[PDB]
Amino acid sequence: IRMAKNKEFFDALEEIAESAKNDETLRNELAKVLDDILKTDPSDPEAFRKIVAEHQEFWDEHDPSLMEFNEGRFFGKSRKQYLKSDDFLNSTDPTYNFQKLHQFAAEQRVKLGLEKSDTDTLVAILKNNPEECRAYIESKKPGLGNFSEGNVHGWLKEEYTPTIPPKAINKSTGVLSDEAIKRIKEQARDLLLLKLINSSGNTQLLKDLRDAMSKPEAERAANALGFPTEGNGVLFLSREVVDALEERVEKLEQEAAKRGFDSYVQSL
Repeated sequence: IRMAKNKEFFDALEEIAESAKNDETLRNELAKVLDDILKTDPSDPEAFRKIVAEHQEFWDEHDPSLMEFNEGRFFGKSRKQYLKSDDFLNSTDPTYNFQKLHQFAAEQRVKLGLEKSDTDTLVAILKNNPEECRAYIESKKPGLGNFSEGNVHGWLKEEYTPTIPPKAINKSTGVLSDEAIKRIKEQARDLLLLKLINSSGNTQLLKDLRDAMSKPEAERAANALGFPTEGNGVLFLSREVVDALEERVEKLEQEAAKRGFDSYVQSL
C-alpha cells in the first residue's frame, strides 16, 4: 500500500495509453488530459491537484478507484477537502511527486503521438540526439504534444547548434529527461520495426531477424530490412517485435505454400 493516489495515477496513465493503442477516441481524450497536466505548473500543488481532479469523469471511465473517496477514513474531511489534501495527491511524495508526474506525463504524451506516427517521424526520433529530439518534438506540435513555451510548464526556449543550416536543439531536461528520451527511442524502435516487418515480403530476411542470437546478428538483419544504423545503439528485440516476427514469417510461408501448390496443381 502507498499513501495517496500518486502511484495509481502513474500506472493508470500507462494502462490507459495501452488501451488507447487502437482506440482513436480514447487517444484524443487521453491527449487532452495529458496536455492539461503538462500546461500546469507542478510546483503549484493546488493548481496541479485541481487539474487532475477536474478530469474525474475521465478517470472514472477507466478506474473508479482513482477518484474514490471512502468517507470511512479521513472522516473529518469532506470530499472537496480531500481532493485538495496530500491524502488524495501527495505533493511531497518521495518518488511520485507532482514534478515526476509532470515529467512522466510529458513522456506519455510523446509516446501517445508516436503510436500512429509515420515512418519518417520514427526514423527522426532514432537519428536525433536527445537535445535534437526535444526540438524535433516541438517541431511536430501538436502531433506529439504541444511542447512549446507557455504551453508546457518549464519548456525552455529553443537553442541552435551552429551548423549550416542551424540545427534546433532544446535543453528542457526537466520536462523530457534524457532517460525519457531513451524510452521514447525504444518505443520508436519497436513501432518502426513492426512497420518494416509488416511491409517486408523477404521471408528469409525476416527469419534472420527472428532467429538472431546476438545484437550484431540482429543489427545486420534489421538494417537490411530498413532499420537505420543510427538506431543500432538502442536496438534490442522486445516481446512484441519477436511475436510480430513469428507471425509474419508464418503468414508469408502459408501464402508461399498456397501459391507453390496452385502453380503445380493446374500445371500438370
